[PDB]
Amino acid sequence: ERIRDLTSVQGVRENSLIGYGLVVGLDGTGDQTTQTPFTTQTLNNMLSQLGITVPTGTNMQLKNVAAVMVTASYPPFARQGQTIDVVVSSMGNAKSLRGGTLLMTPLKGVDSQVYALAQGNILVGGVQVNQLNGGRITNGAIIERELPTQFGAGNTINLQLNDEDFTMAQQITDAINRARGYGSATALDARTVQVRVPSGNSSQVRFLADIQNMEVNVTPQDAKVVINSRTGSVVMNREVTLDSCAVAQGNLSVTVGGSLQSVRSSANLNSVVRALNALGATPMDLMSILQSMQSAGCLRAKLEII
Amino acid sequence: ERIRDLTSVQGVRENSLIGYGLVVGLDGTGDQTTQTPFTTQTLNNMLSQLGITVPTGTNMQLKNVAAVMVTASYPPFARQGQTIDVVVSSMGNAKSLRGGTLLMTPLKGVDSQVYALAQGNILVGGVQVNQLNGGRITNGAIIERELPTQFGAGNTINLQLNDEDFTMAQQITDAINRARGYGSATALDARTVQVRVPSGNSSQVRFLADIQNMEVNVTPQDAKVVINSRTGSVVMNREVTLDSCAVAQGNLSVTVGGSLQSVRSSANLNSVVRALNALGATPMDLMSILQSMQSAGCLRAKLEII
Amino acid sequence: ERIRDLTSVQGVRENSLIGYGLVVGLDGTGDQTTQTPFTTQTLNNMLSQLGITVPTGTNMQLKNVAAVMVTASYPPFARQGQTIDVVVSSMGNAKSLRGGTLLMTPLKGVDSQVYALAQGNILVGGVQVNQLNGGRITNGAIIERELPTQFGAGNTINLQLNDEDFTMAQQITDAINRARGYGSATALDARTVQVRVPSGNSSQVRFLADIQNMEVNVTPQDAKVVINSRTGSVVMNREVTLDSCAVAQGNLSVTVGGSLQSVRSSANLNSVVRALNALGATPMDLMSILQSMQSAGCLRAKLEII
Amino acid sequence: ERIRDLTSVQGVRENSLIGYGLVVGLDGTGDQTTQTPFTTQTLNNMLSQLGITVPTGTNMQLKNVAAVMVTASYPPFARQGQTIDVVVSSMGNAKSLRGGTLLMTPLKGVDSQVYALAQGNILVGGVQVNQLNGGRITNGAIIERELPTQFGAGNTINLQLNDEDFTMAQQITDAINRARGYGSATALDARTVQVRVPSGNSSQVRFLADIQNMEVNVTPQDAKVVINSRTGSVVMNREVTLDSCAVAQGNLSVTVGGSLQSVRSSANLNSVVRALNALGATPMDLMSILQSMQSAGCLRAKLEII
Repeated sequence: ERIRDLTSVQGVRENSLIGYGLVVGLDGTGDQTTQTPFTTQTLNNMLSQLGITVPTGTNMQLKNVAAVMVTASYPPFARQGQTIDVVVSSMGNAKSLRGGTLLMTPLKGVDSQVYALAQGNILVGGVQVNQLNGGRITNGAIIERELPTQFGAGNTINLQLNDEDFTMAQQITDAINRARGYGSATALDARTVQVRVPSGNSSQVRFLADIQNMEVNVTPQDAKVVINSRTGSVVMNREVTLDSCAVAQGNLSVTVGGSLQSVRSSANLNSVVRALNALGATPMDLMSILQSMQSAGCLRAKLEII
Repeated sequence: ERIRDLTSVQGVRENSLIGYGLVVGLDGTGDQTTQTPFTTQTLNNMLSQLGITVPTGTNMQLKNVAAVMVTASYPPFARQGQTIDVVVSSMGNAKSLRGGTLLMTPLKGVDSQVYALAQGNILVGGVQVNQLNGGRITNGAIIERELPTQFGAGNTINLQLNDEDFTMAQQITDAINRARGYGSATALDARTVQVRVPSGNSSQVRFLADIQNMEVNVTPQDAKVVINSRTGSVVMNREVTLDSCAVAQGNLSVTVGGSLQSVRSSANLNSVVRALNALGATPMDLMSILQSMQSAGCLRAKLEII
Repeated sequence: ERIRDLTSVQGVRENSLIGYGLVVGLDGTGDQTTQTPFTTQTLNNMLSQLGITVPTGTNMQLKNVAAVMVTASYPPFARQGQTIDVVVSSMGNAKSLRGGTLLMTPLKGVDSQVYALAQGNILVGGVQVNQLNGGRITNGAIIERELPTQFGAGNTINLQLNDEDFTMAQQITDAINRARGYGSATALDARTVQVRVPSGNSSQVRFLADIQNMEVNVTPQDAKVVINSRTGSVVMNREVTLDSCAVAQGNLSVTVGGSLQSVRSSANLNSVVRALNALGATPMDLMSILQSMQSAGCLRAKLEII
Repeated sequence: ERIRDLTSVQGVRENSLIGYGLVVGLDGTGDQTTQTPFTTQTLNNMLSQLGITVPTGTNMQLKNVAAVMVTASYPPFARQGQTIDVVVSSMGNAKSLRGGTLLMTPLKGVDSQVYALAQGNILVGGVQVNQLNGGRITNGAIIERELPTQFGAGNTINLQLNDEDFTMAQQITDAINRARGYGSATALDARTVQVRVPSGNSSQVRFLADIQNMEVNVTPQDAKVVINSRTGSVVMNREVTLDSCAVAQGNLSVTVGGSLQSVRSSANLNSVVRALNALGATPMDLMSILQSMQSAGCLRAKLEII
């Protein structure tokens, strides 16, 4: 696996942008403004900013405008000329956003500063039906401000691991130590590896580029079972080991001569799958069987309800 | 890939224009002015600007006029004689904009200055039905003001990368360094490359023209999976690697002998596709299976809900 | 079994994050705001933070917004640039969260400090139906604060065992003592093993990485039976031993010549399963039979109602 | 039988944790808050702790939240980083807890101190129907405080027997005396055995580990019959002896020539079963027959109504 596939850089981080705006067009299917006054209020605010002053007492029963919230994603090292994608989601009573247009929404971050301006056409999908109050605009926001970053300062860069592991951190440190000279990398914990980098933006970029594509062997992570129980999904890891036991579950019986099937000890994932398949059960029954076994041991893994 | 296909220029940036206007004609299907007084108010304002003063107390039940918002796109280095396309979207209660005409809308930017004037005929499309409250006018706006730009000043131009990558930035810098002499380009971060350019508009334009068409080999970007879950779409990258595991999902069973299918370790995208296809599942089930696996590792990629 | 599969590290611990937020989009199926005023109140608070001040007296009957609680999981040694998964669960009257979007929720820990900010798109599953008021966002929260940790201090690390056992702790201590020199590890109790580690983050990480993958033979844990009685599941351990007895249960009779079946003494799990299967009973009857036997001895194991 | 299978250690004891919390999601099927005001009150308390102050006069008719009680199990020698399973049970009017999520419940012991914090996803089972107002979370609570224990102090450890017996205590003491030197173990009563242990945590752990796996022959415990009479179960011990008698029960007659069957003297459990089976009776009749015989002697065992 490449280093980039399991590790992020300390200075490279993403930021979240939010904003409020209006979507026009829509072929009807807009907000019922009698229940969403803020749509009309913000439309009037925009019109006043453009040069039209609507009288205070007005019906304002328009159905081609929907008030929406836009979520963006400030990319690392973003420049002013860059364009980023945005997600537009209806707020009030809008039935659909099929062919609407966003109107210059100023996107704001955690520090309440306008970082981008979003405007574009919504794309939504055409029984599993599509979500038609939520759309995406590709390159629908233009950045206006730059985050001051500390990349290229000092001489230590923290490669931050995903899915923390002392062994994986040691493997990454050793791989970098073989590639470069002695003392190039040093593991700080199960998640961070400090690499000594020369001063200067260019040389740091070159070193990170060389490091990122580098291949590292992945040690066996952990015996882990994932039970969702909300989407009816069960996933078992490669290192999951199963211990000999006996399981009895409602309405289940041996094929053949009754209930209380036996489960054999199995050190391989294929053997674990075969043993759990001999115990004929649906995934819904499988979750209960797995939890009951884990309560008694009998399952050499940790199961997480996800 | 050409440099232009993955990189923008620092001085070359796009601006967003907005405006409010009226669309006339429409074969009925206009605004219900009893619920949208601003349509009548702005029509009266336009008539007064033309020389007709409507009395204050009037019925104003006209159905051939629709109040619309126009969105434009100020192109880089735009001149006064240029014409740009605009998007016209209904505001109030208009049923359609099939054959309407826009009436000299002054388009405004973020700094509230009129940059273009938009006037033209709307084009809209003729069960998947077309959006007939949203249209486009080709060359429907004429520019009137020029943005002061800093292009051609100094001696450093920032080639700004899309889809930030330290390796891609290093590749671009190295390619430019091979093409030109030493020190021509220098990577500043994962997204910016500073190229040293001679003074003068003509020589900067020549250098950028020569650089833009240049071919650069694209390194493997990243193992990444995209799940939309709103349009029912799943996309997997070329570098997505799949680790051996066992997956159980509701109503799914081995073809053949029951639930809890096995997924083999696979380092190739074709092998990943084959392994996930042996697990017979619809895309809706595939999203849940992929998320559950990623929770347990078992999927050597990062998945983003888009 | 690997040491990592049955032991956690003292400094490596997980923390729980909580937060409150809003989900927008949803294709209707949102909160009935007449019964959940806090949804509208917090939406108004967010709008005021963005720059829109809704009047106090408003209908606020919007059905595209659902108030939700987000639960996160602060990983050990977490860095600021890291992203973690979150679980979004509806609070009020929301019918579904099929295609919603979370809006910058500040996640808080036990000490009431904001540790992460959560924003992303909800994924929910497509008779066993899926839970559609509960979803998960993968990498849907970005960390903002770092827990001060004491890892890499002192010279003693406590390997903490899961499923406490004096014999297992002694086995782990002995295995480490064979691998390293004398006095490297010392068992403190049935659950803790103190390993002497050299000073420094790098060397502690290296020692823990070497120790974690190490194989240790697992002694027979304990004779234990698990009865759930809520999911209808019975699990029996490998060490469960069965003593000779006679059992009579309602509507059960010998196959063949009446009630009061006999159960033979059996020192093997397979023989125990055969003896309990000769007594033809469903798991529901099996729980009562097992509890009744345990009341009389006759069952060389402890049974837990789980 | 291993010593661990019939004996607990004096210092090793379990503690019970309790807590109150909320479960969110649930696909409706939550509390009817008009009859359970405490659900809304505690939700408002949590929101205030998060930063949202609901007005005092509110409808609060939300059906996605259920007030629950969580029961945990503080394991012996528990550390701060450990995770333990919890049981979540509905309190008010909740119809189900199918896919809910627990929200940071502080678990409390007998001394009213917070010992763990519980948060996670509930797992419940999918005519014998499952209990869907009661679920379990695996590793759903993280410990925060450590019980001060006296293990490793003094030089005497009390092996405490389950199912008290003077003969079993003597057998355990003799077995330890053969394994170690003279005076190693001394029986104090029918339930306690004092073993002399050297000072120090490490040596006490080693001695207990060596002792725990040791095999000891189990003497015949006692002639005992268990009648449940609530689940219709009758269990008879291995030492149950039956004396010659005559029994008459309603609607029962000799197969063949009428009522008042004879029961032969029988010193073996198989012979006892045969004698009671010749008397053709259902378990319900068997309980009455056994109690009536025991009133007259005729049954060389003690019967307990369980």
